[PDB]
Amino acid sequence: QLNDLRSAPGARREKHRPGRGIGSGLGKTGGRGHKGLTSRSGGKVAPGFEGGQQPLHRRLPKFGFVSLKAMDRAEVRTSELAKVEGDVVSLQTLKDANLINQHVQRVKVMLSGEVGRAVTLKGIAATKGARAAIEAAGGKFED
Amino acid sequence: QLNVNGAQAIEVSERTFGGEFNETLVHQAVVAYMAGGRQGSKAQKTRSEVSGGGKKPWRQKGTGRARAGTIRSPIWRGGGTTFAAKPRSHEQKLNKKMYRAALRSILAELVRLDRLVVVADFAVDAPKTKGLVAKLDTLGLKDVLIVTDGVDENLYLAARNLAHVDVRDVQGSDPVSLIAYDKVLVTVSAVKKFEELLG
Amino acid sequence: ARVKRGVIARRRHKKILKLAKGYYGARSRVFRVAKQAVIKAGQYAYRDRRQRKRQFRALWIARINAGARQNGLSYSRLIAGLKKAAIEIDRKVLADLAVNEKAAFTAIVEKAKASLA
Amino acid sequence: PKMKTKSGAAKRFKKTAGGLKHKHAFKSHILTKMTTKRKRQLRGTSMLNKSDVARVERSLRLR
RNA sequence: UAGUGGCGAGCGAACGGGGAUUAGCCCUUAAGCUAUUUUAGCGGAACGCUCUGGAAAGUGCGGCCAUAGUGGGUGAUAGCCCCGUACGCGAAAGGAUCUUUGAAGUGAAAUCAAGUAGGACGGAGCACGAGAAACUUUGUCUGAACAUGGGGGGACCAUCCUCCAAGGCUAAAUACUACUGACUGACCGAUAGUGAACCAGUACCGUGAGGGAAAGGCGAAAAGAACCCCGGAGAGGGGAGUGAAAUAGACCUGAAACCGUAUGCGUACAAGCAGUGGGAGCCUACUUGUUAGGUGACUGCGUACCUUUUGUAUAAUGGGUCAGCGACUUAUAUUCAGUGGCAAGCUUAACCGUAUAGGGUAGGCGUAGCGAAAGCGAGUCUUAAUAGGGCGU
Repeated sequence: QLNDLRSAPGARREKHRPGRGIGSGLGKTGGRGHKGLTSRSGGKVAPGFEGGQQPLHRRLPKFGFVSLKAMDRAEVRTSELAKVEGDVVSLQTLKDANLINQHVQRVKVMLSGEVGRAVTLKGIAATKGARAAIEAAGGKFED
Repeated sequence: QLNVNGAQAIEVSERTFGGEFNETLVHQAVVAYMAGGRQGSKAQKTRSEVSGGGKKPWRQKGTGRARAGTIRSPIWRGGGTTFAAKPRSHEQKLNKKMYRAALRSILAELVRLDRLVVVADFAVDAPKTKGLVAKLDTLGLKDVLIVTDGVDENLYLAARNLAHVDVRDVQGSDPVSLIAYDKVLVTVSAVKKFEELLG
Repeated sequence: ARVKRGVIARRRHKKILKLAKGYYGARSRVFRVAKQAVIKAGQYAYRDRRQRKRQFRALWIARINAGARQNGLSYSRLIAGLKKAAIEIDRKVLADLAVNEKAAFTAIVEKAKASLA
Repeated sequence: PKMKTKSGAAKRFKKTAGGLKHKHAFKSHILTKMTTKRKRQLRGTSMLNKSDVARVERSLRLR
């Protein structure tokens, strides 16, 4: 019955309207207070502004450098090697099972759980702890 | 389980039919369908579109009247709505999986309340309205939602004039019309396709 | 959906101007004055529920005091006379017996004198 | 995406999974005064203080 | 996001993916070609008695239509009373769109490139504010190799890759609405909606450019009041007649402030936010007095409301009263809580679609961190460190 059904208790609330009455609690000011900046139309303090003291993001030194080459990096957990099909973990075999990304060339495999099935890694270079798992659990690491 | 009026118990999967009735879900699904894009075309205009109104009428100080700057202002006469509404869309987005769990939950209490009549086959012969009125007299039904997958031009040209009888496809069935239209009339083909859609 | 507020404004105005009838001149007929005289006449009716209890207690006492001097006491020695004994009678029903039932009051007063207080 | 970050605070604050890194200040251009105990204790890369978190995470558009 | 930026406020790409659409050719100048719809129409199905009423579409009681049942309007609520609603026919004659077609342009249809590339000061455009500044531009001044050459790959140089500059032509996806026509509305309903429902860009205000209002409703139908009496031979009334109704009479309803006329009770020796607590008497009703209503002699306590402020009765602000309107909204991003779906996985944006379904997993967030970076990984960075310590499990 459309005459019947209604949602759960607490799932909907009712958008308190500031500026109506005195019994409602929000009347005559709306929770702003009295005179000043944060009491007027567009009383936005700029973000990061302190009042005139020198802010944090203009006292501390620049120290970064962004290389270029982590735009081509990704890595695969050992547990996700049981998510391809065909048991040949190539470079393109990780793309069509959308496990990694497009436009990613160099891939590693690190230790994050048991593999589950014997697969042949090729084109990708695992860590030291990962290759100790794949060579024991039936897999073969070639190129 | 499901009692065909002809014979023999089609006995469907109990994953779809006979589920638990979450009605917080169903209320959200019928609200999002029913506000699905309405026609919404409200059009009030502001302070900046009204005709004229661009000079101070009576000089700041020295006149005796209160400070005014525009003839076309929300305090004045036909000056302008202060928060005018330009047209905009109304559309929730529920999910793919969330739309199906609401459809699978109204299709359980439809069975527990005996509002569901499964028949062998429903086929009219000539596009004539008084032929279909007699065929619904056999099942004993009036005000019916007819759910079938073989919507034919014999069946569609009829019941475009019947007062309370509506015919739909199995993918045109929406979560309003299964809760409206007090008794629903499905066939043994349409109970199959709910396992291809909902599982 | 434009709502026009001309019909539910009127019901709340007539509800004020009903409580404010019987008043002088412009306090009973125009609304920006008759709203002040309804709030003010509600504060007085709140204070005077307490002051009602003080204006009768001061009236009961001054009637016992007059009636008990005519027999031969004061008020203050009478109350010590009754509470030497245990008679346990309010001021409200002594000041009834002072006016109407005058012979029963004298039979009370003699017992406070016998209580010798 | 209608939320532009500030470019300065994205160059003084790298973000790791244990807060916000930042380099220490005061170490440039007059250094022949200071005692090493003070030089080697400004060489690292600290993490940010709790009073400063919700100030910077509005400058960086995280809120 | 990389960059750029008094490295401040800020401004902001590309490469690569996903879609919509699906043609390429060459010389204005060596030696050129550049068969349907539309403006007019027509047919268009199915109802009878009975009540109340001024008047039946309504109460009753039955039947019929249907590829047309939520339309309009008829003396009140109509699928069947009236106009219309689903399909076909078209059209003397024009119009346009695809074609043959006619010329010519629409144009299918040959090369190539000298004051040209580059250079030097001065400026622009490139996301790019002389910056290690590539590249395109052109105001001044200059200047090549002949496709065994050439110019590009973000100062520069060698090696590799990839394209032919100094001559032209091109449909489709795309942007817009002064003008039409259908349709539709969780749009307005005469202080709203166009400034404008009314003879509105009018009246009026200006030397001008320019500004710019107020103004809807009798009844189903004018049946819009023959005739009489007072009046200036009038205005306005009193009858009489029409009508379901003239306190519907030239106009539906008809409120508040404001002004009156009657009836009751109180006020001419009494001092103030004009009320409240007690309270005599009188009046009119009801069983006749607490059955109730209206006045209030007398008397105790009592210096309005809002805003600003350490405080206002304040001689501080504001308000002549009434009736209408008059102030925390929307969109796109993101964070925290409440309640829901699936769950080491959750979810799609454009766009397709018999179109609120379905497809679409590109992309995003997560399942692993530390480091400025290369890099290494349940650890990693600093370090001569394997010692300590930071961050992480």
